Amino acid sequence: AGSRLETVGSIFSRTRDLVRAGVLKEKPLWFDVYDAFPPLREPVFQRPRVRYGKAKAPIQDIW
Amino acid sequence: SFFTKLTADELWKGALAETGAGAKKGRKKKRKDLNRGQIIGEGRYGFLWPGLNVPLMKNGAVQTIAQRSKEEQEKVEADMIQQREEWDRKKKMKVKRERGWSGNSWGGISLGPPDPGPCGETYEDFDTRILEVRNVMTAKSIRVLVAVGNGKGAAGFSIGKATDRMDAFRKAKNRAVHHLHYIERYEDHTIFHDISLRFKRTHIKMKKQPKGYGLRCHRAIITICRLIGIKDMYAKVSGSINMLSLTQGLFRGLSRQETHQQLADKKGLHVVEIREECGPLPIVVASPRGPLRKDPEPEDEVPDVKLDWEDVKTAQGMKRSVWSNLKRAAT
Amino acid sequence: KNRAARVRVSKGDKPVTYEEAHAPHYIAHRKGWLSLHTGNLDGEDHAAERTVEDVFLRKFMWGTFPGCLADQLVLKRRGNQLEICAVVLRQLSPHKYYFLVGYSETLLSYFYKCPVRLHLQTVPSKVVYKYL
Amino acid sequence: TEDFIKKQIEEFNIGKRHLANMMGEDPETFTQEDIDRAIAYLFPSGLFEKRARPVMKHPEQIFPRQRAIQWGEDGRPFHYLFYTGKQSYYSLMHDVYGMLLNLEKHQIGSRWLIKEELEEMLVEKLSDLDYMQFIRLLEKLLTSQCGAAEEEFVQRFRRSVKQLIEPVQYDEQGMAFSKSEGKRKTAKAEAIVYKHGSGRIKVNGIDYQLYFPITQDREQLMFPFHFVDRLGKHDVTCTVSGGGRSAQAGAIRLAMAKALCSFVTEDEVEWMRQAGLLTTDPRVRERKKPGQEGARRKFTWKK
RNA sequence: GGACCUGGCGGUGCUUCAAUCCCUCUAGAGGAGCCUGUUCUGUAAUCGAUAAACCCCGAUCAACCUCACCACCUCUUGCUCAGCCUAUAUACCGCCAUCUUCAGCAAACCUGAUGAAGGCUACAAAGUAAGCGCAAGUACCCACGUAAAGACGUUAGGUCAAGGUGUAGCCCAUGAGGUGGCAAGAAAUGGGCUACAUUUUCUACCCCAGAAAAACGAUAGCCCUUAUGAAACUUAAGGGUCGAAGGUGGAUUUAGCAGUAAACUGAGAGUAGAGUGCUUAGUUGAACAGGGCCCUGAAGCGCGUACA
Ligand SMILES: [Mg+2]
Repeated sequence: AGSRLETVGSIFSRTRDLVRAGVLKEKPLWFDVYDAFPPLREPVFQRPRVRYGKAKAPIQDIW
Repeated sequence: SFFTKLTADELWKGALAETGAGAKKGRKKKRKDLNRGQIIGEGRYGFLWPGLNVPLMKNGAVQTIAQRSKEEQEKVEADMIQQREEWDRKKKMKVKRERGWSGNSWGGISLGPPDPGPCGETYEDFDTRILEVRNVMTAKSIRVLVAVGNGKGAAGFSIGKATDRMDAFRKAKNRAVHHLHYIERYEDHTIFHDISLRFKRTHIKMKKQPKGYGLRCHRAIITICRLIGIKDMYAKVSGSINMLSLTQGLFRGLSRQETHQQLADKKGLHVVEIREECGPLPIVVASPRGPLRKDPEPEDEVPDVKLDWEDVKTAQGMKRSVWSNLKRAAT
Repeated sequence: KNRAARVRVSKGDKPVTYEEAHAPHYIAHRKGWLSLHTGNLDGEDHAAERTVEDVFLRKFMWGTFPGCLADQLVLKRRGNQLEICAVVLRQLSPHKYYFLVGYSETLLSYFYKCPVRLHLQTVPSKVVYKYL
Repeated sequence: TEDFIKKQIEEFNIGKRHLANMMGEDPETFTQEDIDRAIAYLFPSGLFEKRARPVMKHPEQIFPRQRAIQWGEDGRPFHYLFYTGKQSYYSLMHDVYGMLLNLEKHQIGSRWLIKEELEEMLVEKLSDLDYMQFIRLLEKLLTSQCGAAEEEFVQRFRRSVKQLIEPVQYDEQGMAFSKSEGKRKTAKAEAIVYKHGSGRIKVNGIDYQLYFPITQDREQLMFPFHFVDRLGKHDVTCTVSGGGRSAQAGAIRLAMAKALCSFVTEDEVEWMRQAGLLTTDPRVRERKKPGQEGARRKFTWKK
């Protein structure tokens, strides 16, 4: 029953929202572990964009 | 001749002639089960065979062979005719459709709850509303757009394709139930803030509204809002009104909207609400989970928000659309 | 295209039984005979009368048990006896079943001048062998 | 499920005991073959297909393994490669890869089993490319100096690809001879060839030249003995029946060749078999088909 | 009006192809006679079948019957709780044909920023697919071949005269019964049989011979008799008679890849009888099998048309 919209929010966000809605009968196995130890960045989908203007890659060379 | 008679199933097959060269490309009759009301052991002679069409015993006594009187058999025949005609009349009579957006349109018609899921999953709480039906070269099929919603924020939409309309509906709803969003709702009756979005070439401008304001939106938006669980909102659709684009953009905006709690946490401040009905009383709707900022936050003297010309015109009263605010049925 | 004794494919919602699902060419390979007598054997006689009896009995039973027979009727002719085996639904009352059984037994026996027995096997529903 | 299979096992054991009691056979020593015989007798069925007939076997043989669910009660699949979808196939591939690694570190008789054979072995549904991959890996395993410990495993996938010498009987007078038989078209022939003889060949009690007034049939009779260069060294009595003249000649020739096998060396027998003397002819008349004049002669195509 | 997606079409060429498109091997049809079906004429006087996919077809078969036709006569609740072989196969069931000498048809599921739409890469990149069909399995003598099978659709294909049936109409007649009858040939054509011969004719025999040889060649015609049957010019069979056309055949063209073609001989279905028709058994039993694509059709490479 989990929402299959991977481009909307994260797995945690969608599962939490559905549980709050009550559509999800019970929290999946990993939800508690994710909540306790979330990753440094929420796994939200994001389409890569190609730099066009004067913006440059901030990766500095090593010397 | 007895040996020439055929079974009722074959007779009805031949009579209906569903399969045929004409029926191949569309270049009516009803299968009336003549054995429905018949009772075994009943004949025009009205013979009461013990143990078959009458009770075997009587007051503890075995019944014997008897024949109904002429008048009794006539009454039985009349009653059978009455039952047959009542059944035929009840079959003929029809219950009017739960009309949709229009008499001859599929828009808005409710398809009922989605089919139950295999692994003990049920969806009786989800209402399903059609939004669009189209025809679509075959050596023609039907495409459908439907939406489903639990009425408590969890709503989704899907497309279906099938040679048969009913199959298309089934596919569309069974697929929608797997594509649910969760539209956060303010006080469980309206969106959190005004939303202005453009999807493809369809502009959607949705405005929060106080309770009782009702849904003043494009009828498709009304259907979607009812499914989601939004009771009060205003919505203006501009540009191309392609139904699929409208639905997709509406869901995109509603899902992307931002909650008061999220805003409070982001900006590290109390979110305070002011109501005309409550005068100067400040209502702390949401507060940040983290420490609250001691910084009074910038007092932006003049905002840079991109105002809507139509909104400004309406506010200033220059708007005089005869169609705006026309009284309409409860939505 | 062969239209003979075959169930045409459909959307998959058409349940069908063993006999209806097997076509004639498979006869004597996957499905046996619904009537077992010695008339057609080599050097025997009365094939026509056996056929007439089979047709009459089948029509008789079909008309006697409307919407009750869940499978075709198997006829066996041992010696001079006759055995009609049927698969019937558990929809008609047992008393009616027994009365019809006895009546048909006696009437057919008197009609054809030979003992007859009817053997009913009851099922909750017609045995689906596949869906077409 | 496993509990269902266990219940079927118990039921089959009880039915086996019932059958043993019914046939009076000791249930303890009652075997599967005995069960087979008894069931065949007790349920006489005349179906041509061995599958369409009744059966009462062990549930193991009866039921299809149906891949055994693959996940226990907990729901954890048993096979580590389960999620591939071809767990047994990929397990075999992994094993062959490991054997190839081990062999790499250390350093007209048969063929490969067909793809259907391999599919049955793995109780799995493969593809042509899967079979090609497996067979090529196996071939590499051959070429990699596969020792006994590896050749034993390989032979699990290999498939392997002589005329019977009849006994030399003796007459009442003690003269040795060999009897044989052969059939051609509709003819049958029984030939007795004597170890020693002056080339006399009596057919149906008749001299061969008289009985076969055609030099072609005479040549057919002479062919085997000429081939083995034993003309005039054997006396032959041939009883033939049925069919036309050429069929009779062929049947007698086959019978004589088979009978002479017993008297000619094994290399001679092999040479005859290679030539075709000792190979029964499968060419038989093909039945006329309805709607066409001959076995292949389609009626004159109307227009 | 703009930008896109799909289906259709060529009188579209290159490359692959096919008892298999043309040649290649064999045997034949068309040329003569006869059997037989069909069309036109005729008839007071038969329905359907109708390019492949009609044309010894429904018919495993017509002297009456069959029979549904014509002529005449007769009957009226009629064998049938009547009937109708009268229309409607362009309503159907039932049974089939054609591709099919195919292999695809497919429900139900799962990318295009959820548009029409799409779903391929094996050193694999979003497809899985139940089921149906081929296949597999089965009969015959193998594991071969032939049978059998052969899905979805194609031609409003046929069949209302197997029977059932929607629909249409008749009921003193479009229903029912009895007696008699054509079933023919200007002319064409389909299929089959018999020949034109010397590898033949003929006997014996069933393959070691003697005659015939311009005679070969009608199962046709005529007469007679026999079998069937109530009835024989009607059918079949036997004898005599007659010895005709013809001398390997035009447009052209059919079939076959091996126990096959070809030739020959038996048996069975059906009837009282009735085929050169059909079905089936067996015997002797080969030749080519390699080239190409103008012609047919099937593909890929693709090209260019264009409307839905
Ligand atoms: Mg209306």
